[PDB]
Amino acid sequence: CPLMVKVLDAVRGSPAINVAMHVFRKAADDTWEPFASGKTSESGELHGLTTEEEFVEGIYKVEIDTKSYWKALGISPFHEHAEVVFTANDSGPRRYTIAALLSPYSYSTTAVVTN
Amino acid sequence: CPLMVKVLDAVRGSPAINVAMHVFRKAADDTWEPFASGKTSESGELHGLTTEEEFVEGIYKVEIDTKSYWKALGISPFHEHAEVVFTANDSGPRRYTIAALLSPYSYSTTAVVTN
Amino acid sequence: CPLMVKVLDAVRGSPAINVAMHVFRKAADDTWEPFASGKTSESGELHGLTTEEEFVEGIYKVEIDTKSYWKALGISPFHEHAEVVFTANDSGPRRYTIAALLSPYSYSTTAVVTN
Amino acid sequence: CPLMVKVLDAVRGSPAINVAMHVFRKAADDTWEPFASGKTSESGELHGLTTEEEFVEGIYKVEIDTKSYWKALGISPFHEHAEVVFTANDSGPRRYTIAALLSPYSYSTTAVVTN
Repeated sequence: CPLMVKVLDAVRGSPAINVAMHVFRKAADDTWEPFASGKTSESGELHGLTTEEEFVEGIYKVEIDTKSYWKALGISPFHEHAEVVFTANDSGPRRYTIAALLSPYSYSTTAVVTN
Repeated sequence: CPLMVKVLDAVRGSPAINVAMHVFRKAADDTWEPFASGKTSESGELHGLTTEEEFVEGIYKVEIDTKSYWKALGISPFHEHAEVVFTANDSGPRRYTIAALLSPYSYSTTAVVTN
Repeated sequence: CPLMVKVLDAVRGSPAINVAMHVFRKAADDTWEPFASGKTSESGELHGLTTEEEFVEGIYKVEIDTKSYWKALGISPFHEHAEVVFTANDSGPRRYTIAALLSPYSYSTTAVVTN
Repeated sequence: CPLMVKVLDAVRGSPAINVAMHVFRKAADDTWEPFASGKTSESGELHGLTTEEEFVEGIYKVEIDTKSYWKALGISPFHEHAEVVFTANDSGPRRYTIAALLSPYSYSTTAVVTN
């Protein structure tokens, strides 16, 4: 995959399953255009968001609906969502894995960029 | 201080000094209205963003310009910025400390909410 | 304060209050010698562990009893404790702040070192 | 795998490759007995540490030699190593993935416990 997202739940020690997210690409007029979306699987992963041909250099935003996830467990969380905004290489295609670790009042994100 | 932000640098083991950030409040037309801005001090903290009277219920966004911070140190980081989006004061006035821990390819953010 | 520890609770969005910890120093026979202990305050901080004169060069271990903290809240956590092992003062005296962010199945620890 | 470890580098945005670690099991006299060891692969993963039959309930310690990893990149890090101490279910076998995210002055660990 050019772009994969993995989401983990630090309260339960498990993948974060059925988490919805949307991916946007910054349009030339500096507005966010829908690009891809999906929900995580039972492994907490979302694959198949895009293809190499389609995933060109640009500024992308991944918006993860963490609030609905916590509300489903009966927890009132702090964040409205988790956002990850990045430039996809200013030097050609590459493979991006975005990981997100969720708690009700905290999240961390990392990127793994391999070849 | 109804709203304080603290930023740490996980590469150097230091406060993140002179990091710019912008705070926005979601307006009635569902656009982001600029609310406050500033830079962190030598302790990595930004105080004095707002008062109890001005900090009403609403949805707020804190945008931390992490890319300029890393670029000044010679590092091309992954994220364009770190964003924190949250509802504030929906059960009455609270005090919010937002902490952010920065690395070039990862960040964590954590909120402490006191009454 | 040559050595201070701050502990936050990522589930509740609060300082982690009344968390016990034990500090050890590696002795000449390569065993751990008990150095200092205490509990965090209502601000989640533990001050006053040592003085500049007593805090000599060496290898130190901070053991934070996170399991008792979670169990008191009804949660069976993953870790037995959180441990931080580091060399201190090997380039001369420094001030160390150790921060720990706790969730039941995850923790993060971060050091700020100032001269 | 009953027990797998994955290590990521938050400075470079990559798997942490060739990181050495040792696993210990607490002996009945409260001493740490060597149990397994290995180095991470090019994917930052270490598989094949143990088998279901051998991995019985107990207290285990994973000691990750993060200091050698950073020194190989020319960085003087804070921690001597990263330690993860846990009880392997007080209610039978299960599958454990331990993830560790490394920076020079910070690390985070999480556990994913699936069935």
